[PDB]
Amino acid sequence: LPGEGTQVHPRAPLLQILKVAGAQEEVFTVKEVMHYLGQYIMMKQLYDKQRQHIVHCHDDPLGELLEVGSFSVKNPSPLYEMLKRNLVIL
Amino acid sequence: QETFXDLWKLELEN
Repeated sequence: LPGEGTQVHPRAPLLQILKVAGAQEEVFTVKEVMHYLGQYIMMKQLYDKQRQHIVHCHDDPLGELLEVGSFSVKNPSPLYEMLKRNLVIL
Repeated sequence: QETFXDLWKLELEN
């Protein structure tokens, strides 16, 4: 994945998730994408209430993009693999 | 006892 400052355009299914989180732009840095994804998970309360590094994304549009039912913030490879599939590097 | 917000921020900023 590109570093810092590099601009990316999310594909439509990812952009729809970012829009729920309040994103109004079409072009982002990777860090900004991560900011909106964190906001989305928070707003939808997908994190496990007791073990808050675990995110339960089954039965949510985010799980359809990640292709996993749950993930750990400490093992974020599924998130970055999803971003590689869903970001156009500008 | 760390919150999801703090854990995600740690990753985001790393």
